[PDB]
Amino acid sequence: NFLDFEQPIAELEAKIDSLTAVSRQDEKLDINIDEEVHRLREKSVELTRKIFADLGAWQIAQLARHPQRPYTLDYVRLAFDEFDELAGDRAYADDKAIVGGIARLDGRPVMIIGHQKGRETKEKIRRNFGMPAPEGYRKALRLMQMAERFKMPIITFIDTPGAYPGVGAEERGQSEAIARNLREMSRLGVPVVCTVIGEGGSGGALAIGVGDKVNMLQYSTYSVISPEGCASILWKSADKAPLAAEAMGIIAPRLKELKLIDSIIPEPLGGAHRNPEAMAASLKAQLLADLADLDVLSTEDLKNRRYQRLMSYGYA
Amino acid sequence: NFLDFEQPIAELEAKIDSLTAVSRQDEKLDINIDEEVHRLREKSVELTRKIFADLGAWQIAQLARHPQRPYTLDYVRLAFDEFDELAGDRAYADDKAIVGGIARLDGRPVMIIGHQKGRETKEKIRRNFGMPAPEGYRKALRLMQMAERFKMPIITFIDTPGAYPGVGAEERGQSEAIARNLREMSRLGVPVVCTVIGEGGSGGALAIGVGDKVNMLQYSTYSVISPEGCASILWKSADKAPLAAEAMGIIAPRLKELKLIDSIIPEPLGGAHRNPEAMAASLKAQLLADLADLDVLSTEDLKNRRYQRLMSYGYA
Amino acid sequence: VWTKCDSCGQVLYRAELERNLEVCPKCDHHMRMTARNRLHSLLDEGSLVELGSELEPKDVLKFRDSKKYKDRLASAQKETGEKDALVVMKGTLYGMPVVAAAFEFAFMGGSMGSVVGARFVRAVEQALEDNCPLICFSASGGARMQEALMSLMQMAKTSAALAKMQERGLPYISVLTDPTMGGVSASFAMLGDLNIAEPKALIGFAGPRVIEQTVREKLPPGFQRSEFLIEKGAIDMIVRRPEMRLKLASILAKLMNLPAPNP
Amino acid sequence: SLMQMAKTSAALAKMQERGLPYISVLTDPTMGGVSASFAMLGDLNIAEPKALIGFAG
Ligand SMILES: CC(=O)SCCNC(=O)CCNC(=O)[C@H](O)C(C)(C)COP(=O)(O)OP(=O)(O)OC[C@H]1O[C@@H](n2cnc3c(N)ncnc32)[C@H](O)[C@@H]1OP(=O)(O)O
Ligand SMILES: [Zn+2]
Repeated sequence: NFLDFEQPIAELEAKIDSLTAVSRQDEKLDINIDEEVHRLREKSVELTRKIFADLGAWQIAQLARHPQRPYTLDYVRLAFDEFDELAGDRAYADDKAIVGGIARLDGRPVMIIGHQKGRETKEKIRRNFGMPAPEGYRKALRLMQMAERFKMPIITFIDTPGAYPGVGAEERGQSEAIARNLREMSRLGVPVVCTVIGEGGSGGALAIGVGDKVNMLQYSTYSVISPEGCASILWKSADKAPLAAEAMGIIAPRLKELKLIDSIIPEPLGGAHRNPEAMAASLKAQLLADLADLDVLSTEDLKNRRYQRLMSYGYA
Repeated sequence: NFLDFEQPIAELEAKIDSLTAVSRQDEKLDINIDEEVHRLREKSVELTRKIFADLGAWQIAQLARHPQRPYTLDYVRLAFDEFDELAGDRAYADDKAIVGGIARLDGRPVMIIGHQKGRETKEKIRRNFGMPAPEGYRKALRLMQMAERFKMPIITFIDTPGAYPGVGAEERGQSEAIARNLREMSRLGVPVVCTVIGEGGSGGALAIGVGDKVNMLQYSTYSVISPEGCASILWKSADKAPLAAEAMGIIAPRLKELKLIDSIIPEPLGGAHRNPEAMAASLKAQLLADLADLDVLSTEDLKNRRYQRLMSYGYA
Repeated sequence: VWTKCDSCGQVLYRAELERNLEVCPKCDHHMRMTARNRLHSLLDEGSLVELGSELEPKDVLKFRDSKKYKDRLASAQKETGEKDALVVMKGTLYGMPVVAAAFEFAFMGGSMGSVVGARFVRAVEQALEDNCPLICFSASGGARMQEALMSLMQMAKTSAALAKMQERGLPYISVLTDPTMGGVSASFAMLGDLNIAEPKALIGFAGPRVIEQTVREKLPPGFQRSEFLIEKGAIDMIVRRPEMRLKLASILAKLMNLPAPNP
Repeated sequence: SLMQMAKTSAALAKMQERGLPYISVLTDPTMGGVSASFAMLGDLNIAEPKALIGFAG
């Protein structure tokens, strides 16, 4: 299900699939069909290149919510091996919105914490559409403490609308869970590398995003509040979301020049949905580079650098 | 409401009240009535002395459950000043069964954690009859960690039937709460003084009773399981509780000779319920004595002594 | 040589069941496994070294409820062949030195007594002096009632040993078998870094009967089972017994930064 | 604004490891990122009566 503005791209892909089926059906007209496929393949590449030349903030925000996109589990599958998933915060329940575990990154063992929106509607309602209850942030804190105990680096994926604003979730100290996560994550004695694949924000994303290195995909957003909410409160309307997205500056290049994130990971043409394998490979290379240049620093120097990075946020 | 075997004492007290009323009625016979009151007071004292000469294990257990007895709040009121009560584990709820706070012990600030059964039936059902949910042991751990942060000694009162065996309490990790309390309490860098006023055991009492100095009142019980349960499992009956109580050895002098507790605090004649003020004064003196010889030790030496004491439990 | 699975009422061939690690090949029901056999299956071949074999029950309380406690100890020792419930056996796991412990549920219900805590502390000390993971397979009905507080205080002692291990930074994986209730679930069984649990294992603090007596209602379906706990967060993961060895080896290799074990 | 939560929490961690107390008083209203950054992070969380405290409106 492509977005509204990607309909031409969808039509070309649909035509290619139809032609492939027709070619498999017959044998005496293979040459012409193959020639048309090659011509249409070149057309699709150029069309995707020209459309994406100038994308507004709202276009990027819509892309970050594309209902076909690699989530935390997909990245784990395509870039990590020997993944053992740990479930449970030990107090109330295990939140399916956050998936955590320990796996190997090119032999090196790492701890993986990130949100999981879910692919279909069943998983989407099972995982609360990637919105974690406080028992999810408590599980994340438990896993981070475990990783810091066994001298283990931590890798975090940030893809969630935000914290769940439910009655049950609010009774169990959502604010306390987020605050404890933020406080404890600045003292970890192991490097933390956080990426913002997909959509993140509202403060329920920063709860696992206080890291030594902050990365963001080219077409990913990271805001204090969803554009819809900002429009509703300030513009007094919900349809003026694109203006709010443009004004806030939720796009990766806008944040980079503010010294808020460390690097941007380029995505395959047409977004990370076209070639998830390439996106996973690029993310893995960036993670390896960040760990390579993070291990040189000592634990005390690493913590001091992290603290100084935090104190440099804002213009004051 | 005195126990079954203390009926003569109740009758004597009623007679004393009647004599007081009669004295208030008239004026020309006050001297003789006062003399009779004094004689009956001496009679009551001697009768209490002779009755308590030989009390069995079941008698002691019944005394420890007297429905008129100073609880944690009473001891705090009669031996501590400036008591500020802290409520909440920050996660699920604040358990009324455990009352915690920070107060002053002869000027010195201390942290107080203990169970509160409640006086009447309303408070008994509000406080779950002194049986704490896991959110009570989590509050206890939070308070103990706070006290250890601000170089503060910890005082614990152990008066509870045991952990609440409810469905809700079992779903929220009762075992995990108790285990975490036991593990964290052996590393505290501040002296911990634990007393076993009233009834404690089942492991939900040891969750706040791993201390440098363990004290117990003369008429208090401390067992791995209530005598009723031991009788039900082993004797195959519930009415044979006294035999189980005698066999287990749940009485303070019996436990002392096993090198399981450090000292026994003698109680006022007729139990701690007759004269709670004297009991509170004796407990305060014992606490001050225990703290006096614990402050000399360094933090590392205090922790080493605590660890070695734990490893000496049992014959193996 | 023809046993039966009670859960499904089959006629499983005994050797077939034994070579599958006491798991019914039909309904995958995890039945009783002796501590020594479990440790032999877990650890490598020819590297087993039992620890704390010099510790024996030494009843001092002279307990007598309906049978002499010494008679109970002798009967359990004759039936099971082990001095007390817990059995410690140092060994190697895929070339990785490790210390493992296993409960023996046939010894007075796997209750925790003084010798159990002493042997657990011996295992912890051995792991500490030679830095290596600790693995525990908890199968206990609670704390030994015939030892009174001398069993209750074993919770604090084992917890303190685990605290020392955590300070040193060593892993400690607690495998929760069926059943693990009472003072073992509340002291060191649920105190591990990863609380792995076997399928359909009765885990909790208080038994179902006392809970029913207090509530006087119907317990939720599948109460206190492993599958019910993992949804409540008390269990980190569920691992089948035939897959336990490799899963534990991989987990401990990842935690200790060792190379992955060869399958 | 969002990154200020991490900054304040890190400062509070620094003062906590020293042993200095930090009492947080919650007044009507204490919502949003303040409730999730340092308002709900003090050693004592004191709230005035009938104060609106939470994370989401
Ligand atoms: C307070 C404590 O910590 S001890 C209290 C007893 N335990 C509990 O309350 C928790 C669980 N309660 C139980 O009854 C069981 O452990 C359950 C629920 C797991 C049931 O498991 P079952 O298959 O029924 O095992 P069962 O209880 O029969 O145990 C087998 C044997 O161990 C004995 N046993 C088990 N735990 C203990 C113990 N703590 N002390 C003494 N004996 C014990 C039983 O008496 C029984 O002996 P028997 O068969 O010769 O009569
Ligand atoms: Zn079967």
